Amino acid sequence: KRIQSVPLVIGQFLEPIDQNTGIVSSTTGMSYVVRILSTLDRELLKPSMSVALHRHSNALVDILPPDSDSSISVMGENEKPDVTYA
Amino acid sequence: ENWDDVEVDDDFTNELKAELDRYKREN
Amino acid sequence: LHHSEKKYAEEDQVQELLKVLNEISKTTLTLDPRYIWRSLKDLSSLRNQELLNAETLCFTVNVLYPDSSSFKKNLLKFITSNHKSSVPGSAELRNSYPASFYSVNTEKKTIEVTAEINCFMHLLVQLFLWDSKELEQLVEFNRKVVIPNLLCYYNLRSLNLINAKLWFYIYLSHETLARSSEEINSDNQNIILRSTMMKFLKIASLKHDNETKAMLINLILRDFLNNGEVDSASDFISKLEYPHTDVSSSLEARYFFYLSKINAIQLDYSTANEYIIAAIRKAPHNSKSLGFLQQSNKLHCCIQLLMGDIPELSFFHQSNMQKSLLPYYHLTKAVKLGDLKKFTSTITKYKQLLLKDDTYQLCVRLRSNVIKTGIRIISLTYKKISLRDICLKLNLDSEQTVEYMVSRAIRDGVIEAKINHEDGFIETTELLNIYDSEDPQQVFDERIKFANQLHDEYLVSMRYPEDKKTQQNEK
Amino acid sequence: EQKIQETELKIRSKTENVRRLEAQRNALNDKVRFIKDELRLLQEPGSYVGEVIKIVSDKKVLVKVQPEGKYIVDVAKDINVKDLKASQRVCLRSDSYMLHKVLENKADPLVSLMMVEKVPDSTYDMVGGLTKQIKEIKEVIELPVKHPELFESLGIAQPKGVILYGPPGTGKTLLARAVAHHTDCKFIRVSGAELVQKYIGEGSRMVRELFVMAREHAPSIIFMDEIDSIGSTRVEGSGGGDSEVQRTMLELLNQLDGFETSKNIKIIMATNRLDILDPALLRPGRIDRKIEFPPPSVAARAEILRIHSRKMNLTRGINLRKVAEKMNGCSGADVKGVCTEAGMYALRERRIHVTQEDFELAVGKVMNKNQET
Amino acid sequence: ILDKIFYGVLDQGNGWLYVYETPNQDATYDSALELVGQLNKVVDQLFEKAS
Amino acid sequence: NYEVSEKAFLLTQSKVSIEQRKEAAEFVLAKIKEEEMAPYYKYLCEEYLVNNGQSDLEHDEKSDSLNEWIKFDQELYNELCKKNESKIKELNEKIQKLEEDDEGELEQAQAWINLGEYYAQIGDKDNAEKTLGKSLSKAISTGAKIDVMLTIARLGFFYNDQLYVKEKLEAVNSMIEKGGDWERRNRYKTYYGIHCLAVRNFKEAAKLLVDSLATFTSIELTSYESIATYASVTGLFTLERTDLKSKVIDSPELLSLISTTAALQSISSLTISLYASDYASYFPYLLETYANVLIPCKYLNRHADFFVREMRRKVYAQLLESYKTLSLKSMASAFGVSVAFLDNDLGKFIPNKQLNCVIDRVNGIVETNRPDNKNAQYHLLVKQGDGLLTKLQKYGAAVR
Repeated sequence: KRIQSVPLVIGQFLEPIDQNTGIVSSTTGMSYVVRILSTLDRELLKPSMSVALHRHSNALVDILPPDSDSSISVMGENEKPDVTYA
Repeated sequence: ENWDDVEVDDDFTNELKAELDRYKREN
Repeated sequence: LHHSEKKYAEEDQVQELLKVLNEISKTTLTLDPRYIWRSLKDLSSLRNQELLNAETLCFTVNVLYPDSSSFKKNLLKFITSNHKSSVPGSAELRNSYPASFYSVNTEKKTIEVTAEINCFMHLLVQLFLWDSKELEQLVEFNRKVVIPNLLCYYNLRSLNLINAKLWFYIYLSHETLARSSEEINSDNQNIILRSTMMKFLKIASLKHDNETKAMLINLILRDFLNNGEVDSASDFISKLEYPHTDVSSSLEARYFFYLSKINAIQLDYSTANEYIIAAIRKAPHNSKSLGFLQQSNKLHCCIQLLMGDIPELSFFHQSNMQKSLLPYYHLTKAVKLGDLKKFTSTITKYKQLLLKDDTYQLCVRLRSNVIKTGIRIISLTYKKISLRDICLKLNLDSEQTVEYMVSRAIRDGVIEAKINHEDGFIETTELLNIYDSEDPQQVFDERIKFANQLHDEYLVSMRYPEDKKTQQNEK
Repeated sequence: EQKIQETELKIRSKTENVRRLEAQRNALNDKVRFIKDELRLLQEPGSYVGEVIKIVSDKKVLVKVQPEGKYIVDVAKDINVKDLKASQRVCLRSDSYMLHKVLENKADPLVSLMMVEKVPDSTYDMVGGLTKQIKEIKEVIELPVKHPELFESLGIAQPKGVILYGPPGTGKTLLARAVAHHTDCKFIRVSGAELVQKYIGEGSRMVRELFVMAREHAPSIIFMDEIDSIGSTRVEGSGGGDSEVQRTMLELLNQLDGFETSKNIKIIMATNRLDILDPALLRPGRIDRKIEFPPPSVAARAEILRIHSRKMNLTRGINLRKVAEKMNGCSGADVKGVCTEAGMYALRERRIHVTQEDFELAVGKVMNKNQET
Repeated sequence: ILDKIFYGVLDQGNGWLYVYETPNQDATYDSALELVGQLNKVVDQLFEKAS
Repeated sequence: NYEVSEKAFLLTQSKVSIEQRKEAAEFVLAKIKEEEMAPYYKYLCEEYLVNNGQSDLEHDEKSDSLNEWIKFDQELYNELCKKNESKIKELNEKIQKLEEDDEGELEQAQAWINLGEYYAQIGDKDNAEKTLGKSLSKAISTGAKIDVMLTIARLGFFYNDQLYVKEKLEAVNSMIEKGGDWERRNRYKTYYGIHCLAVRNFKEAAKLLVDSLATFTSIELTSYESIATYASVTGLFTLERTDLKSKVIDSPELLSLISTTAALQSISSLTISLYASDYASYFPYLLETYANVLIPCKYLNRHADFFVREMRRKVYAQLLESYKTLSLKSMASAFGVSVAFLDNDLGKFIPNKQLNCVIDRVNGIVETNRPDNKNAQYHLLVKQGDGLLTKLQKYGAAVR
């Protein structure tokens, strides 16, 4: 419960150091060393991906998907079209 | 693997079924 | 020529003796010499043929002989001794060393080395007797010696593993003498053999030796089946003194084989069917165990036929031993079809082969199972069937005869049907639909503990070696 | 005396029951050390990354901070202040604003398609098949990069840059990974689109990242995009895109030999013409060689068809030389389609193998298929 | 019925009919398919690496 | 060489007409002059006895036969030495000159391969593998790899060997694995299912026969109608009614096999009667399938009664699934059988645990037994406990 709970923030993973130790980059512009999740070690840890962190304690939470949604260069996506095939 | 390979039957070969063709016309 | 032959084998005999000598002196290592003694039986048997018999002559001269001077001469007397440097004291390998059994302190009787030397001396004597197949006077003479000597000595935890293998040679050499020739001295000699087993079994129960009690019970249960006394075997197996922990798999398979034959004549095959399966699983598949696998596989087919169930034909086919399983194959087909003349002619020709394993008496009960199985085949396939329809198939006697045979199997719940005399046809009472009942649940609760049975016998075995692993210094 | 001995035998039996305590104690200590490591790591003040600049006689070292700026901290007890050199990556705690630990020294800036890999999966059997193709790669690439003592013994400089020539459809993009795979060298893909941004300072430092990365990673192979005109990946530069950054990019290309003086750096470039880029690239340190891919001649294209026939499924009686004579000037891109279309008819035949009759219909199709539009 | 179109069975003797639901079972024994696969391979590696 | 073994197979057991052996004797007499059949020609009387096996003029002199053309004469004795000198001795000296002059490498390997085919013409299996053994070391591509398998494949059809053949085919595929076309792959697949017909592996023989194409013809090893019979007939006994609809009765290939050769009458007469649920005429189709197809074929004589009886078990099983019960007059009468013969058919099917049903006498109602809620969680689930209990403690009880 102390790893995640309610508070969560967005961050970008950069390079690890030790087990449950890694260097990331947050959205505030200041990089901090967080605690990698016990599940993520090597094969499950991607070299560079946007992840989730903790507000204060700054601990790794979850790996966020590479969302392309932004305010510039928006590419539309249709989910379950209703058009009948053929 | 039980009651299968070597015991076989020693019936149902020829003479038993050969008569069955005559029974169709006897009804 | 002959001098170099005597010193070569004795050096190898002392080399194997010094290994187990220093291990029993410090604390208790006795688990380690038990593994060495397993290969000692095979390495000595091959060595006995080479370098003639003279390896055991100079070994007695090396150490001190409490009883063993006249025993070698008596063993060499039957073979028409050829004397070459046979005067005692010719070969001295001691030369005053601590591991050599220093002579001055030994001859002055200030220290006792006889404990480990004498008990080890009787082991090498019994090996040459079974190898050379020496019988008659040499069998009884050595029996009068070892047994009184074991009662005088106090066997520690390590010492109880010495004579544990000697009890097998006492019973084996006596049975080979009885089957060779029968006399009044053979029956009276087995009386003392049965008396000695009961006296030492109480002593072995106090020391709690796993291999000793495993060897005795296997030899004691076999004597009960030879005389055909159930009351002696029934009370003996009720104590359950046989340890299942450290006993070898070969000694376990022999234990489950005896329980299958005991419960066979007691008309309870539910437990006996599991004992014959456990005897095969615990027995190795190698060639030296083929003698046990040959007899155990012949008993499994006899237990099934007496239950009403018919064993699979692939057992008589894919196996490589089917040459000896041919007599039991004809009994398989005769029970199915219910032919009365086929069963009578089957046991007549093969009666000579059934006399060796004493399974011909069990074939007498198979005469009834031929009809009992044929009724089960027609009752399961045909629910409502008339009274005279059965007599036309199996060629029975009359309608009153088949009416009594069907009512016999419903006692134990075999056929599970009813006989209606008013309507005149037999109807099967099994509608299945037992999925909603609690009968499958009784087996479910048992299989929960069956998985946990291997759990408590395993986790303990992980830390068992780890002690000596972590105590030794690692690089 | 047997009453004491028999009673003592129970102690030896219960001794093996003590062994169960060691299994539970070791399993318990694993949980104690786990939670003990948690409490220390629950509260993390955080630490950023910084580079050592210079040292001061006051036993305090200057460390440059990217988001903030140069700031002087206090060295730790296990970290030497004199051993810290320029451009040294170290760890600085954000709470006390002091030196924390020392990291490994390597170049790892923002990576968009810049990731340096090792032995990518490719082989000379797939995209190969020409004698001059492999022969030109060996002397121009394998000799200087793998054995630099060959050119140093002759007193001559080793080749660095190279330009590829040939008809469209070469397929050198997949061959670039085969070069680094068989030579045991690292592959580097350079994309000019991701190295150019509108923010102030991005048009310079992002190219400087490639300039600094090539110093420590020099024993590798660099592959550049956006300049390739030869038909593998066809860009042919950008009119407005390369009209500015070219001064901050192509200038640092020659600085490797002149300033960095680093060897074993192979710059793989390709184009059919020099127009938008620097006309002076032909000078050494930028373009050291010109390799021309031989056109798919009769002998060259015949061995290309034998390449696909190994991975594909062909029947007996198929003449691989006769099929190559039925087509005209099919490059590596056209041969794959004739083989792909040959397998298309096999799907309509409900056959796992491509019959010889499918090749006759594949030649008369793909040749007329590529001609349309 | 053999084509799995209509689910049901008739009665020839009395001329009656019976009700037959489409699902014949649940997923139970499928869980044992993964256990039998591991016990026929890993267990073989348990004895080989130990011996 | 399979054309000789296929026709001469009728000389073993013929319960219908002698002319089947006389017509097949023309192929034996015609092919023996071109290629020497002596190992198989003598193997005719040494394989099966008490039919044609008692007629020999060489080993044991007796005459009992329905065909008198299997006896030796002075013509085959002279041609035995002529084929050995012309096809071997003449061509062995030419290859011997190539080994002394040291001309090429692979060309010398192909010389022993081409010469090795002449040993199959004279019927020498010992020197056939010896010539290929010298060219085996020089073999690289599939040209010389398959030719070695060809001689091994002849051991199965010509010499009637189901053991040493399939063992060598698995070793050649493990050496150089390519597969070429479907016909080169069927030699590692279709023939594998043929050897499984002898040991009676049930579906294991028909696994690779269904996926095999109907265009496979090896000539000397096998013919077009030979694979057409083994693929279509065996696939009917294996695949259940679910797979019979989308594979057997409807196929782009199998339908062309029985349409070209009308002597099959298997995938048509049997499948249509099972699809139309008419079992009155389905029974006599088994006789034409057993007598005119199963018996004359070589590898289809291994099972014998295991063919029709399995269909006699499955023919009623389809009727039991479509009705909760059954009438006696519609089964033991309308289907052409009788009361006593139907009771003997289904009498041994139930106790073998292959199917489950209920039979009545007074009412004469055949009721179908259904698992209902039992299915695989009743027996198989309970059996799974002891199934994995023994194998789990087998290696655990021995420790190290």
